[PDB]
Amino acid sequence: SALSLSNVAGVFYILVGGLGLAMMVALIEFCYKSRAESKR
Amino acid sequence: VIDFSKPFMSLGISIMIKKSKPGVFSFLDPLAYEIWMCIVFAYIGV
Repeated sequence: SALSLSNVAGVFYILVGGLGLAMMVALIEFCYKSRAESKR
Repeated sequence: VIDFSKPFMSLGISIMIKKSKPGVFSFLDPLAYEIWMCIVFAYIGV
């Protein structure tokens, strides 16, 4: 009767992928600004 | 001691069972336990 995890596994995958993408974007911006400061 | 005919009715040993009140935490029933646990994990990670 209960809805199983396989029924909604894709939205979990999407959520974790979005968390990874946000981490990657933030780290890329941090690296870019760190290089910018080191140059200036 | 007596002569039987072919069976006019076939039977065997079988199980008679009886023929539910909602549980206290039955509001969690629509989703599986793994879904709730992974929801908590996803909340922490988010």
